Amino acid sequence: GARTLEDSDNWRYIPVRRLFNAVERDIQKSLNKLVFEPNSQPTWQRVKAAVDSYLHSLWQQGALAGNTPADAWFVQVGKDLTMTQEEINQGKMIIKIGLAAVRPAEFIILQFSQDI
Amino acid sequence: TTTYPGVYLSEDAVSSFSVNSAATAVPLFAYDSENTNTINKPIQVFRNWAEFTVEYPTPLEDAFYTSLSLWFMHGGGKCYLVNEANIADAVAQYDDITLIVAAGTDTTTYTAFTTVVGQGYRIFGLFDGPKEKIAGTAKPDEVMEEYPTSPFGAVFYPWGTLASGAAVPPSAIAAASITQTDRTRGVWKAPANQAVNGVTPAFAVSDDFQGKYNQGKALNMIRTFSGQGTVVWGARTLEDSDNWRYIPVRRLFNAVERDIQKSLNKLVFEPNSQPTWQRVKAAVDSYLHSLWQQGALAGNTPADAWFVQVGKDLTMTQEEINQGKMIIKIGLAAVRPAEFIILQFSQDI
Amino acid sequence: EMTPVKSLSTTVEPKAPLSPLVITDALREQLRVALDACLAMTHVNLDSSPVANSD
Amino acid sequence: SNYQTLVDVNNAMNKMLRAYVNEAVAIRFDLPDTQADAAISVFLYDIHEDLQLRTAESRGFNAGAGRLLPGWVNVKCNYLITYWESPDSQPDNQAIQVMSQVLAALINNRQLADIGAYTQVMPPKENLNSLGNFWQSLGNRPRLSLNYCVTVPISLSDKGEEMTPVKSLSTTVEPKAPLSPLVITDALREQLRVALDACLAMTHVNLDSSPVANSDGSAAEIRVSLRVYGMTPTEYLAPMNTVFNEWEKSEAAAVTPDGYRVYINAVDKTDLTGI
Amino acid sequence: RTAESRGFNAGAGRLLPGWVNVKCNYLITYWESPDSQPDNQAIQVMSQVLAALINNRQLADIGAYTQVMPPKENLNSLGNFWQSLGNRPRLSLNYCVTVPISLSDKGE
Amino acid sequence: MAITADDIAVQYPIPTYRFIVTLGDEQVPFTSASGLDINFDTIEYRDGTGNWFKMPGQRQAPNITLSKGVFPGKNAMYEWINAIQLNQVEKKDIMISLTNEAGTEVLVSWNVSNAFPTSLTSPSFDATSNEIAVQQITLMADRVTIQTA
Amino acid sequence: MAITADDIAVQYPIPTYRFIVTLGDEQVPFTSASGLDINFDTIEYRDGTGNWFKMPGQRQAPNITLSKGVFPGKNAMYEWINAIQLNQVEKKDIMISLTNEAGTEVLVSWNVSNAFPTSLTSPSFDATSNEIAVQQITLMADRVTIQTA
Amino acid sequence: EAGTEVLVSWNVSNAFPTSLTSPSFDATSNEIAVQQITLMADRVTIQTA
Amino acid sequence: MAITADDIAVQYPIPTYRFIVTLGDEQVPFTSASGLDINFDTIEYRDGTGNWFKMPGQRQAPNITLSKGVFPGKNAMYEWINAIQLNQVEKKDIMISLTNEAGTEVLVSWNVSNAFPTSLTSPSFDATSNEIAVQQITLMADRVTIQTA
Amino acid sequence: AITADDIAVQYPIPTYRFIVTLGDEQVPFTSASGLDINFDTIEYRDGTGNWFKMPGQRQAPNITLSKGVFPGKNAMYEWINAIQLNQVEKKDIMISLTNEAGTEVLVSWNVSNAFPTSLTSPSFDATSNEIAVQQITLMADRVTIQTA
Amino acid sequence: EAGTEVLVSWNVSNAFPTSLTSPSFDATSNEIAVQQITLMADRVTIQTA
Amino acid sequence: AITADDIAVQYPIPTYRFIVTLGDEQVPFTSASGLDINFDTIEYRDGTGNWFKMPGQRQAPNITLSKGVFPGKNAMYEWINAIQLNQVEKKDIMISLTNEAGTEVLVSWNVSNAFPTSLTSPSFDATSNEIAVQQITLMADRVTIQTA
Repeated sequence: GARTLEDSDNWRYIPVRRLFNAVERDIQKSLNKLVFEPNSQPTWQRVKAAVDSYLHSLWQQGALAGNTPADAWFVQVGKDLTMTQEEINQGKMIIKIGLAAVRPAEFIILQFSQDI
Repeated sequence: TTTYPGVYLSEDAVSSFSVNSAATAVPLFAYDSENTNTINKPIQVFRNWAEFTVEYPTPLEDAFYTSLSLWFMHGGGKCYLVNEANIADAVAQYDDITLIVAAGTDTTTYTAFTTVVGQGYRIFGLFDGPKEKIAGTAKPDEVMEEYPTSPFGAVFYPWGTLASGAAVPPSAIAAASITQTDRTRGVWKAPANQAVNGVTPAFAVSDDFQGKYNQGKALNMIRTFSGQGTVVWGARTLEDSDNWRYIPVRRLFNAVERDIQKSLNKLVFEPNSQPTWQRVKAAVDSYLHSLWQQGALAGNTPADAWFVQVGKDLTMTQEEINQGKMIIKIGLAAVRPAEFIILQFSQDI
Repeated sequence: EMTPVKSLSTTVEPKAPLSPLVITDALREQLRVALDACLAMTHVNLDSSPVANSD
Repeated sequence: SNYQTLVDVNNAMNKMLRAYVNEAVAIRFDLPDTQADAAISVFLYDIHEDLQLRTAESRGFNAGAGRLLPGWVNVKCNYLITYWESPDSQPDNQAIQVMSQVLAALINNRQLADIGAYTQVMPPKENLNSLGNFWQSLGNRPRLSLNYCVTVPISLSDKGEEMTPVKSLSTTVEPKAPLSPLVITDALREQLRVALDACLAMTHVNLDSSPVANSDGSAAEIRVSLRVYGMTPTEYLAPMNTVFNEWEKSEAAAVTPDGYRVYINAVDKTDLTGI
Repeated sequence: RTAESRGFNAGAGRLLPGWVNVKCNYLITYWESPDSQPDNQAIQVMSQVLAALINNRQLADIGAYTQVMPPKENLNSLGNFWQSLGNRPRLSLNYCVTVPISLSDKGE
Repeated sequence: MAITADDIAVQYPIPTYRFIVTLGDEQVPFTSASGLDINFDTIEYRDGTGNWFKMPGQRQAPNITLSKGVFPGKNAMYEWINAIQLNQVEKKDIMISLTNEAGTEVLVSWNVSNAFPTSLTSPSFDATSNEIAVQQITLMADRVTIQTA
Repeated sequence: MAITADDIAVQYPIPTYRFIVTLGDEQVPFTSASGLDINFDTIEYRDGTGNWFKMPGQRQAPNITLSKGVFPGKNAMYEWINAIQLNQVEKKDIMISLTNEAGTEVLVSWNVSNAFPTSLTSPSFDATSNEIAVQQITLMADRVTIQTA
Repeated sequence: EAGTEVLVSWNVSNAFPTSLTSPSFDATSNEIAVQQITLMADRVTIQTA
Repeated sequence: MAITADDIAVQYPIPTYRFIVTLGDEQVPFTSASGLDINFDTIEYRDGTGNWFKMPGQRQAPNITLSKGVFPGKNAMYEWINAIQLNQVEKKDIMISLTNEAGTEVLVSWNVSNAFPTSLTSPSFDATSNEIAVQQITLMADRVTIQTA
Repeated sequence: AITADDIAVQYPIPTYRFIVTLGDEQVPFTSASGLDINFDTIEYRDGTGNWFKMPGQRQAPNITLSKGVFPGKNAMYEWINAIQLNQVEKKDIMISLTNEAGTEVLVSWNVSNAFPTSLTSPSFDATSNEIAVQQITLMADRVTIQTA
Repeated sequence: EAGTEVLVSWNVSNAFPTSLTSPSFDATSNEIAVQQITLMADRVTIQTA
Repeated sequence: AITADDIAVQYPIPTYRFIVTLGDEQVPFTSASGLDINFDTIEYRDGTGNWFKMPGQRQAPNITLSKGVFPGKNAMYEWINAIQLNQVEKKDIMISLTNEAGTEVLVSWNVSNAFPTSLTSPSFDATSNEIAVQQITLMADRVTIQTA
C-alpha cells in the first residue's frame, strides 16, 4: 500500500508527493546560485533555461508523464506572467512550475471466461 | 468494485474488439424513428467498442445493434447513429462522414440521401435489399423500382444471420468490407473479395440468379465460398453508365475531390493572381503524384494519369476573378476491376 | 536602476499531460463545431500558453 | 511605417550629434569652399545598395482593401565627419575636444532615432594610402575624419495594384482517357500526314496540345485545345487549313488511338507562317 | 553572351545580323552652382534621383539587364575621380545597363 | 539554326536575387537556397562482342540547403526541427519560384515534395566582425520537379 | 504571401558580435563561439515496389568551440580541464544568448546541457607578430536547444 | 567570325542526361541564374572542314 | 553578470611575442613555439533505453614544435638529437613563460615534462630569397601543465 | 505533407530504441541479437518422382546480449554463478522496440525459458579508449513475436 | 517503373518457411529493423513476357 | 551539472586502467583477455514433446596476458621454466579495474589456480618500430568477479 493520509486526487499516492518534494528542492538549491543578479529580463531567461534543463534530465529518466517535453512540464517567470512591478522593486522572484507525474497501477482486474 | 491493492478475479462474461480503422470509411448508421430501444439522443458518436457497450451495456438484437457490432469487429473507428429523419442534418455538420449505411431502413433514408447528393457533400450510400426471399419469377425491373437512380449508392441483397442468430442488415456487411479494404488495399480497390468474419447469409444465391441482377440496378450479392468465405460478390452502383459503374471509382473520386478541397482551403485570402494559380497547380500536382505512385491511377507516365488547369483564359474569366471565384478543373484516369475471367479450353496443343 | 534578487519563490503544481499543441488543435475543431466554417477560421491561429493554475 | 527616406537620415544624424557637440560650433552638411566658424561638416559620399541585407521577400498583399504593397529596397549611406575650423597646437586642442565629443556621440548611438536601422559605427576600412587620396581631393589639407555607416529601407513608388482575395474555391474532377499529350500530339502528326512528299511538308510544324477539362468527360473521350506553330511550304498551308477546320467542329472527333477518341476545340494556327 | 547560331530567314532567304551586347555604366551627380542644412537643396534632389533609380529596375527598354546601385566604388577609387573633376568631391550614384546593339546589315 | 523566319527579340536570363520561397502553407523570406538538383546515377553493362549499354538508374535524393538571418522573435525553423520523436517529423512542400521585376508573375519554379530537416546550424558568434548572424538549415526530400509558366 | 493586411515594419537580423556566454553559475567573456548545431543523421529503406522511406535518426553529439584571449591571472578554463581523473569531470550548462544594443534584453539564446572539455590549445607563440595570444577550448555535450524571448 | 563557316566540330553520338542543377538562389548577388546539365555518351569524334 | 559591485578596470590579452623559453637548465632564444595542447579523446556508450554516456579518456601525447634561426657557432639543438642510441635520449623540461612588458614578471607559463626530439629540419637553401635561415625541431612529450602567477 | 501520426503507422521501425525486460526487471543493454526461429527439414523421395518436403522440429534459439560494466553490483554474474549442476533460475526475456519516450511497445520479441551459458570478460588493453563490455549468451526454447 | 507490367519473372512452386531471423538490435546504429526469411521449394520456373 | 562523484557511481568503467596481481606480486601487463565463464549444455527430448534444457559442467578458462620485454630479469620465463612433468607453482591472478591513481578497485576478475601453458617470443623484424612483446597463456579452473 502506498497512500498518504489524504485521499484527494493529487496528493493520494506517497510517490508523487516525494516526487514534488525533490523537484521543489532541487530547483530551490539550483537557483539560489543566481541571487544578487539583476532582477531583469536576462535573469528571467537563465532561470527559465535552468529549470528547463533540470526537468529534461528528469523527463528522460522516466519520471514524468506524456511523451513530449511539452506534455510534461511548463514554467513561467517574468513581468506580466507571474510578478508585478511592486514585487520586482522589493526583489521577489516568483517561479511557477507545473508538471505531470505518473501513477502506479494499483488494481489488476483479471476477468476470465470460457469462450474463445 | 476494487477495494484492496491486490489482484482481482471475476468471471463476468465480456467481449472487446480492437480498432484498426481507415480514415476514408466513416459511416452513418441510420436507424428507424419507430424505435424505443435506442437512446433518445438523435445523433451520437461511437469512437470504439468499449464506449458503445457503456451506452448499450446489454446485447440487443435490433438492426442498429447487429450493424454496429459487425462494424467494430473488423476494425472501424468512429461512426454515427442518426435517426432516419435527421441524416441531412448530420452530414452537413460533422464534415468527415464518407458513407451513409441504411441499417434496416428505407422510404425516407432513400429520400434524404437524394437531398445531400444534390447539395454535393460527396457521400456514398449503402442500402439494403428485400428481407424475404426473392422468388426467381421476379422480373427485376419491378424489384429495383424503389431505389434511387443516383451513382452514389449500392443495394446488396442477402440479409445476414450472425452467430447469435440475430439479423444483420446487409448495409453493414457491405460496410464491413470497406473498413478492411480502405485499410489494406486503398479506396480505389473494389470492396468485393474481402472476407467478413462471423456472419453467414440467410439465403443462398446461385450464379444464374445473380446474372439478371448484375446489369441495370446491380443488386450486389453477398455469397459464401469455400476459401474466401461470405464475401460480397459484385461491386457496382445504381447506375450502369460507363464512368459511374463500379463502386471503387466513385469512392476514388470522392476522396480525390475532398483531399484537394481540404488541402486548398489553406490558400484562401491569398491574392487571386498568377502566383496563386501556380501554387494551386503544384499543390494538386504533388498530391496526385503521391496517388499515382501507390497504384491508384492508370497509365504509366504522370502525363498519362492526370491533368489540371487553373488560370486566366483556361477556366476563369475576369468577371469571376473580381468576385473571388477560383475554379480548378482536374481530369484523371482511374483503373477498372477485372470482372469476368473467361477460361476457354481445348484439346489440341 | 535595476534591483537585485534577494529572494526567490518556487511553487510546483500538478498538471494534465496536455501539450499546448494538443490544447490549440483541440480548440480549433471545438470552435469549428461552435459555428463553410472550416473555410472561415482557416487563417486564425490562437496560440496557447498554460497559466500556472495556483491550485 | 518603417520606411525612412534619405532626408530622414540626415535629420537623424543632426539630432544624435547636436546633443553631444557643444552648442556653438556648427553642424554642417557640405564641404566648405573665409569660413568664420568651426563647422564639423557631416558629409555623405555614397549611397550604394546593401546586397547583404536583402532577402527573398514576397510582395505583401492587403486583403481588406485588396492591394499589393510596394516592395522596398535598402541602401547604405556612409557618412564621414571631419572638423574644418578656420596656434591651436596643444595636446588639449580646440580641434580634438570637438572630435572627442563627435565620436562620443557615435559611440552612444549604435541605434538612432531610426531604431530599425543597421549601423556600423567606425569601421577599420580606410588606409593611409586611401586617406592620402582623399586628402588630396580636398585640396591638399589632411584632417582627422570619422566614418559612420547606416542602412535604412526606402520604399518604392505607390500605385493601386488592386488584386482581389480568393474567398471561394471550386474543384471538379472528371474522368479522362489514359492518353498523354505526347501520345495525342504524335498521333495527330501521322493522322495529318495521311490527311494529305507530305512527310517533307509538315516536318517543321509542331502543334502542341493541352487537354481541356471536358466538363462531362468519360473514361474515353479526351478533349484537347491545339496550338499549331512552326513552318510549312508555300502550297501546303492551304490544304492544312481545311483539315484544321474539320477538326474544330467534327461529329466524330479526330484521329483516335485504340478507342480513346481525342477531340479538338481550337486549331489556333497563328504561327504557321508558310514561306 | 551565348553560343548563338546566326539565324536565317527562309521566306526571303537571308542571314540575320548577329548582335553584341555592351554595358553602359552611367553615374549621376549634382553640380548646382549657404545650403548647409540636413534638408539640403542638394540632397532633396539626390533623394528623387535614387527614387527614380529604385523604381526603374526595368526601363522603357524592357528587355535590358540592369544593376541599379552596385557596391563597387571605394573611397580610394572615389578619391581619384574627385581629383580628375578638379578637386571637388560630390555624391554620385552609379547605374549600370546592358543592351543589345545589332551589327551591320548586308544581303547574305 | 535560329530559323524563326523573322527577327526574334533577345532574352536575358533572370537574376538569382528575385526569387520567393514557401515551405508549405506559409511564405518565408530566406537569403539563400541551393541544391535542388535532379540527379540520376548510371547503370552500365559492357559486353564481350563490344557493345556498351548505358542507362539511367535511380534518381538520387536531394539535399537542399536554406539559410536565413537570425531575427528577434519566434524561430520557425527550430519549431519544426524540435518536434521529432525517433521517426516522427512533419514533412512539407517546398516551392522556390523565380519572379519578374515587380514580383507579380511567377516565371519558373522548383517544386519539392516531402522535405524534412536534418540539421540547423548556429551562427558564427564572432565578436570581431560587424556582420549579420545567419543560420543554415539542411533538408532532405525525395523528388524535385520544375514547372514553367 | 506577406498577408498581414497592413504594412509591417522591416526587421534586420541581429549582429554576431552582441552576444553573451555563461558556462554555468558564472559569466565568462569569450571572443568566439561556434558549433552549436542540431544534427540528425537519416535512416533510409528502399523497397522493391519503389517507395523510398526517409526518416530522421539519432541526434548527433555537438562539438562546441570557444576561444578567448590569455589574460594575467587565474585560468578558469584550465582549472576545469585539470580536474579530470579517468572519467570524472564536472559537467556544466552553457548558454550563449544574443542581446539587443544595450544588452539588457535577451532575444534568442542557445542552451547546452552537459558540456565537458576535451581540448585546450596553447597560443601560437610567434615572436614575429604583434598579436593577441588566444586559446581555444573544445567542448562536447549531449543536446542543444533554442529558446526565444 | 561571321559564323557562316564551320571550321572544326566535335561530334557526340548517344548523349543522355544524368543531372540537372538548380541555380544558386543567392539573394545577395546581382547575377544571372545559370544551370548545368551533365550528359553521358559513348563516343566523341572530330571532323575538320 | 559582471557583478563585482563596483567598476572593474579592463584587461587586454597579452601579446604573443613577449614570451621566454627554457629547454631545461638553460634559456634558449627561439622564434616560434607551438602545439602545447591538453588533448583528451572521448569514450562513449550508447544504450538501448536511450541514455548516452560521454566521458573523457586518455590524455594524448603532445607534439611540440620549436623554430629558431641558424647562427654561427654551436648548434645546441643538434647536440641533443645527435646523442641517441636506439632508445637512449636525454629528456628535458620545457617551460614557455609569457612575461610582461619589461620581462621581469612571469604571468602565465606552460610546463612540459619529458620532451625529447623526433626531427630537426634543414633550412630552405633557396638562393633566390633574401631571408633568414630557420630550422624547426619537433619534440614529443607526455604531459603539459599550466601554472599562473 | 506526411503528418507524423502517419509515420507511426506506416513507416518502418529503427533498431536503436529498445527495452529489455529480463525476468521481472529492466536491465539496460547495448546489443541484442540471435532471436531466430529456425526449423529442420524432412525429405522423402520415391522412385516415381514424388519429392516430399516437410518442416522438421524447431531447434533452440541462442540469444546473445551485451552491456557495459558499471561500478555497482553485477547482476549478470549473480545469475550465472547460481548454477548447481542442473539448477538455474530461468527467466522470461522481452526485447521490445519502443518509442523515444520509452513508454509504449511498437513490436516485441519474447523468449520463454532462458538461462545463461556463457559470460565473457571485457578485453583489457592499455592503448584503447573503450568501455568494458560483458557479453552474455542465453539458451531458450521458444521465440515469440507479439505486435501491438 | 509504374509497377503494372512484367518484364521477366522467376516463379517458385511450393515454398514454405524454414527460418526467420530477428533484426540485430544495436544502440549505436542508424538502421532499419530487417527480418530475413528463408524458404524451401521444389521448382524454379522462369517465364518471360 | 553532473558532479563527478556521481560519475564514479553511475557511469561505466573503461578498460585502459588495470592492475594485475600475479600471485603475491604486481606485474605490469599491456593486454589481458579470456577471463570467461562458459558452461556446457545438457539436452533431453522425449516423444511427447518435452524438451529439457540444462546447464552442463563449466569448462576451464584460458587466460592470455601480454607484456613487454625489459632489460632486467624475465619473471615469466622463470615461471614456465620451472615445469617438472606435473609440478608448477600455481598462482592466484587478480585483474582489477582501478582508479587513475591506482589505489582502489572498481571491479575485479579473480582467477583461482593458474599455471602457464605457452610463452611466445616477440616477432623480430628489421623494418619495424615496435616493442618486444611476450604473450603468456594461462590455464585455470575458476573465474570469480568481485565488485566493490
